[PDB]
Amino acid sequence: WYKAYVQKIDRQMVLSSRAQAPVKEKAQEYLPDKFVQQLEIIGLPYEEILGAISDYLMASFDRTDWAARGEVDETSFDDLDTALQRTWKNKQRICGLTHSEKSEQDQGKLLYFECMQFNIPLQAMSPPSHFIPGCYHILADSLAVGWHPNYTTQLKNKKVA
Amino acid sequence: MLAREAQNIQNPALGAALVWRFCCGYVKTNRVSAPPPLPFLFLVLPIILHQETSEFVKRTYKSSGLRAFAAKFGDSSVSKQDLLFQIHERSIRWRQLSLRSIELAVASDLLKLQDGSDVIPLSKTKARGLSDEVKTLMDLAEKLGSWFGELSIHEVVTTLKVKL
Amino acid sequence: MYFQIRGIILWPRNKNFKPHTIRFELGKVNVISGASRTGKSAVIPIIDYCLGANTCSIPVKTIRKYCEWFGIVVATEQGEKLLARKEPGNQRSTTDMFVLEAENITSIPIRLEKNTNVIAVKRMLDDLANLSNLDGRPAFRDLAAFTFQPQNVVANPDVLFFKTNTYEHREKLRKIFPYVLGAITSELMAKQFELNRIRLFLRRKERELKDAQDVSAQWLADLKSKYSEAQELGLVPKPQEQLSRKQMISQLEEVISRTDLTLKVTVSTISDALSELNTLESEERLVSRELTTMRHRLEEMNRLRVGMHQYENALLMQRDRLKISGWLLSNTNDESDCPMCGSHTDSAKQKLQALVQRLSDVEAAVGADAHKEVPAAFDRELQRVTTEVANATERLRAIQSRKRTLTSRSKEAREQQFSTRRAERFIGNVESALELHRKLGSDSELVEEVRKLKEMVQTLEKELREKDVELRKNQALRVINAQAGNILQGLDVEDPSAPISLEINDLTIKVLGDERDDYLSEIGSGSNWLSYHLAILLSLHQFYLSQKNNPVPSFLILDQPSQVYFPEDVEAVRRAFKAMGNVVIKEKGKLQLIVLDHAPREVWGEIDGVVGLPEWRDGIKLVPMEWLTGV
Amino acid sequence: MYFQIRGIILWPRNKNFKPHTIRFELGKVNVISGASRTGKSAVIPIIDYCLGANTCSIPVKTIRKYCEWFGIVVATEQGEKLLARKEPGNQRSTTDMFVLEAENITSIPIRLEKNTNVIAVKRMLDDLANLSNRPAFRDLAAFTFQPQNVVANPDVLFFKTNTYEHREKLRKIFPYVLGAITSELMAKQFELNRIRLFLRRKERELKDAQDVSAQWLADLKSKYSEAQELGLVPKPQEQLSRKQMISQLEEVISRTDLTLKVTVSTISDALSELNTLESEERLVSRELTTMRHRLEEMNRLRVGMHQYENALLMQRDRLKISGWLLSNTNDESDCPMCGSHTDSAKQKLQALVQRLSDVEAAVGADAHKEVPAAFDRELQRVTTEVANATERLRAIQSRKRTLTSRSKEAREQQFSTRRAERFIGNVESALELHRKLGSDSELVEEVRKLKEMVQTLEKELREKDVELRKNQALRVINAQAGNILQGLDVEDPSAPISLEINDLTIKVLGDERDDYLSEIGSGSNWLSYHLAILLSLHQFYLSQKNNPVPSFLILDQPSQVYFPEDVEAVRRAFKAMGNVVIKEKGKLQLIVLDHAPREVWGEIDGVVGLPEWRDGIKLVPMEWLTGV
Repeated sequence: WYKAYVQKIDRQMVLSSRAQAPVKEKAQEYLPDKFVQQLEIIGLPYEEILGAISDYLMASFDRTDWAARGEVDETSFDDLDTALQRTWKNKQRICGLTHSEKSEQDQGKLLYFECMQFNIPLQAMSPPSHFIPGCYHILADSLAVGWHPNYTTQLKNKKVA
Repeated sequence: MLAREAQNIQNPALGAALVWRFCCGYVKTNRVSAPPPLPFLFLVLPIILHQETSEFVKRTYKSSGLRAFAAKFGDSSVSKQDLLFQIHERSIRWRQLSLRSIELAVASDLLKLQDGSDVIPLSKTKARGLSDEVKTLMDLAEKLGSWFGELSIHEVVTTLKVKL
Repeated sequence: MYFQIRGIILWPRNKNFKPHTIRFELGKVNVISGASRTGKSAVIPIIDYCLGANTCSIPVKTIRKYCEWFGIVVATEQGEKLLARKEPGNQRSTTDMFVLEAENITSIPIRLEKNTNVIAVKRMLDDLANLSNLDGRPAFRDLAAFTFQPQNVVANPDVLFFKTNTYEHREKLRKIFPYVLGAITSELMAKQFELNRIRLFLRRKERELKDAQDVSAQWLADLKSKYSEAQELGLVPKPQEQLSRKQMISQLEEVISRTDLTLKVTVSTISDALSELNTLESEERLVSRELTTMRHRLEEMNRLRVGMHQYENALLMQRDRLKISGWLLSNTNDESDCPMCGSHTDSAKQKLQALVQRLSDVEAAVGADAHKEVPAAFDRELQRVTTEVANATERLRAIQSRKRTLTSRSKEAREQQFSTRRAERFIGNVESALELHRKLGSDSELVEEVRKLKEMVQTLEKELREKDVELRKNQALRVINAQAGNILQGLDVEDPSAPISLEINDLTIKVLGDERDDYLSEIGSGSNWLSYHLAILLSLHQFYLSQKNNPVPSFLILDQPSQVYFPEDVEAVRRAFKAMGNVVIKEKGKLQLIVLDHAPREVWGEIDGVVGLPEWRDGIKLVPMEWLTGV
Repeated sequence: MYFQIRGIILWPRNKNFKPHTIRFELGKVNVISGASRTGKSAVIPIIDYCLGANTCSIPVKTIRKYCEWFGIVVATEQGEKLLARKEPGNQRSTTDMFVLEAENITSIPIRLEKNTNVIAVKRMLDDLANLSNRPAFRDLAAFTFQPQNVVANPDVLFFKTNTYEHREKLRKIFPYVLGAITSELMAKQFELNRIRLFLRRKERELKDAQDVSAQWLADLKSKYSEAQELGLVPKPQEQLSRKQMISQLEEVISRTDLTLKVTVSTISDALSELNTLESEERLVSRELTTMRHRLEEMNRLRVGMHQYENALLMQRDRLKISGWLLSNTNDESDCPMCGSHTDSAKQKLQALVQRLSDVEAAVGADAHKEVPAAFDRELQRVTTEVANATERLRAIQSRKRTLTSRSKEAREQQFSTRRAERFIGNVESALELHRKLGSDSELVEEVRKLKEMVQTLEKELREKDVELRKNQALRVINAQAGNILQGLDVEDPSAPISLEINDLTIKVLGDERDDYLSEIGSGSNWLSYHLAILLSLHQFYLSQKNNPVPSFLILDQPSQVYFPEDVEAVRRAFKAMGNVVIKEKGKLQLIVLDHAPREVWGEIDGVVGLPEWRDGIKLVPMEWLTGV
């Protein structure tokens, strides 16, 4: 009655307090960011959401550091971005074709768990485990990729909600 | 999204200050106080905004000359003769960034681009409130300019193995 | 290697006169008619001192008193370089040096100041010679033996190369010849190093693979008794048909995969303790779930704690690089004009506005209290998770204690525990064995690694054996001998038609007489010793010039060659100088000779390729008499 | 060793006349005048041939033309021996010789016949030296002969040192002749050196074998950590090695009754280890990326290296600021920089481009030559650390995966008191391989054995004694030479001299710099130095017991630096030679082939010269030369 509510508010505070630019619309209120919302659309457990948050933060720090060492420049990331976009399109099409019969949230779980495991081409580099997930989460935060074929409609429903 | 960090960490509003300090340090030790040639301006950031070379510039102190800085790369105990050649490639890679830095430098009345492929630096301006970290890149740029001043074009080109 | 001397320079100690310069000519025989006095020449000491000698051999009586700095000018593949050294003065040696470079030096500074030290110049020369790479390679100074013929070596039949009077020097030169001949090269050294490393790797890989194969095979042999034991234990429902390795193995994996084993104990009959034991077992199975979940939550919570701090640091590291755009705002002028032509243009203002806006956003994001609230909640939840884990562990302890007491009381409980323990450990052993057998399959990487390493060893062996260091040397010496013979056909010797050989280990010549082979020590008169020396050294320098990247500097100094004669004899000396000229002209400016001699102008006057000017006189006279009288 | 030459004997080629004979006084300087430049150098060829030289060089033109059998009579401690050789003339050398021995051989056979071969006489001589059947008799010919090329030569000191093998042998002999080291110890030292170089190799092989790969360390560490989490073993305050881990695991397995004691601390420790693994992984991955990119750029530059031309120089593109500017300019904007649009901007851009291109052309005129570059050292090093770091990264990842996966479904049931058994059922199987890896005993025993043999041999030889004795002997020889030099004519008769063995020469200790004999002129001084050193050495060899060097010396034209005042200098050297001979009770014999006037010598003590002993063509009797 009280421990559940304090737990839920602590969860909201922990999950939703940061972004590239804290939006004043989501400053006094704790609306989850786009990527965490896209995760909650399929209803992943809580600890998986925490893992995703950590991946996103660590990837941001790594990109900052690599830029601040002069090892990377602007043009480096564009090929990676377009490769991610093209790969996600192909895998989205394949997942839709193969398992159209399953419940929609099941399709979301599927795509979410296949897109991350597959490797992605890039330069002479050794990306640690927690890099590609963070880039995917940044892309999701921009609504360029999604974990649901009609994630956009559910997202309008949520903003209305 | 995938470039915000880089764009913030390598903004031309810092390259402008670095080039300003480089010119102000080059004129001081020039034999006839002539400001530097235009091409050498492209070699400031590709050396100061790369850690492995900035450390070399930081170690050998002022009275060592450019020759010692160049020689440190080939030392047996260090064995980094490949970075010397990569300086030129990296300088090629960053043409636009240095170009924008120069633009901001002149447009702010820090350098006057004469119609002679030359850039007169300006005095009577000082910043304040900067961070400690950049407050070392500035002095490194000044020292590098002073080193460039004492020599001529051919000697510098041979020492840094640049191709202009 | 193209490396020649253009001139020598002296700076008077008294600061009232210009420096004195003696200019040689590139690509010709530079006959300095001098040394006409007792004592030694003043040129060789200066050249040796300027190239980083450890001691000053300059005449202190009549030169070191009048000048303060010495220097030489060298033409190299990188242009012209002026090297200078300060006069030692009151100490036998000094290290101050001055260095200058250009396309073509034309102005000599009046005042010199220290620029570098001797070690730096040695490093520079080594780099210029390609002798800074990975016995093998010498240093620059060790090459002197090929470019200098002192007075007591130029017609001496028991010594052929400068600096071969001590054991150490002889061994050094003997080790060096293989590199200069072009037999050894840097790439071969690198290939040898790599091949050694690959072999060392492959050894260990094969060793470990063999051990693992033994261990797996001996167990796959006992597979059958293992399967019979499994049927006895009842874990495997005993079949009665014949089975191959595949069937027994498969059955073992299905047994392993089950969520529980097939307990071969009836359930229709239940004792007092059986139900209690089963209930306790199920309760422990339940508590395991909660404990695992708590573990997962705690792990993820810690990982998030780390990520948050890293992002915090990134923000400040990002703000401190943008801050300066704020200062650049205060110096920009009210007007807005083009950088190139001054035309009205506000682009820079927009750039600075965008940057200051980004700085403002980042600074807002760094708000302290808004973020400092989150750690409070985070800590509030960490303690809860920890306490819950503690309670779960306490319950586990209590259940374990109850199980221990119960199994201690009765007897059938102990037997059941024994059966379960035996079955579990058997299953675990089979699990590990099957895993290790999976790792060592035909397609396992542990096999392809060894196969590819073997292939690499094969290829590297083939490459290193394709070009040997002995045949190169033997093929190199033949052309040197032939060229030496061709040169010798023109000079004066007792038997011009007898070919010669150069002995690498002996460090001398060997004349292949028809009846017998005679070392140079046993041939009479100096007119022959001089001829042999000339032929050998000229042929060597021709060879070094006809090959790429060799480190031998392309100049040669001959001190007093004609002393064998009294300085009938005109014809012989004329022929010597003529042969020198022919060899030097044939090299088209790539080879320089510097000769100090007394022979008058009538023996080398009208020879092509030979030049000598009367102003070069050395020893004392090179010091202008003005300085000799002023000081 | 008492050994001296008493006489020379010849037989005619035609066996129709009695043999000829020449005899020297024993124990006295023997001066043999003759006719210079007349082939008078026959004594040395005869002696060298008689003592078993591998090739004959006796004058075929004058002496061998009339004689076919030669020989010499030498008085040794075993008695007196006549050694004779045959000269068929159709071959360079022959194996046939004749030997005779007695207490004193006065009789001379009129005819000779095969009585001994070269190998036999060489064995006899080597035995006579009391050597071990390594030194030899011929090898000692560097202390007796002094040809015309060496007697006053400032470069060469000892005969037979021009090639490499000969000086190598002589440098090995000196320690034996000086009496520093006995025969047996030289044999022992060779074995000691061989074992010394072998033991280090074997130790290196031991060290190489003891290492183990990555994933096999990872498996053991993972298993131990899992066992620790359950509470079976205590926390190790210090990092353990494979031995400790395996021992502790074996102890755990053998326990009769397990008792899980999982507790918050144990769980927390595993997570802390996981965090450390995360940090290490990120660090190593960044470093590996840096090395890999560096290597890629180096390889691209090499591609520009070899495919351009065989020479070690690159092909590379230029910066071309002006060309790049004018290329980036499009019709939509007149300013690459600001994006403006104005004809005046176009003209200014063109002017600036032209000026910058002029500067570029000037510098290119300056810089036309090629740009060679060799960076093999960096390439090899980088290729090394790439693998060395890849291995460690793989190990870290493998270790981390298990820790992290012990929170998924795989461990919903592991914390129970039942399935823990299966874990043991793996550990005791796994060790079956881990005990087998990274261990060996045979190499350890071999290393210990070799070390003990090394210690034994080192204790036996005691290599300090040889150095001490050698130094003392050299001191004695130098002192004697310095004392002898006082009686001769040199530039500075006070400066002490030293003998250098490894260099095989002399060193005159100057006021500030010590000078080799090579870099000193005044050719007459070299003769004095040679005489001093050689006579001192021969006086030393008699001062010992059982020395191999024969006690006689031969000099050829010592006076050639004084073309035949000079008459005052030559006599000094001759009388010093005589004094040294007299001071040795006739144990030492010198032979001199010289052509100075008889008035220079003869009146001194110990010197002898007879009107006969004429050599050259006059060596042959006048009775012959017609019918022989």
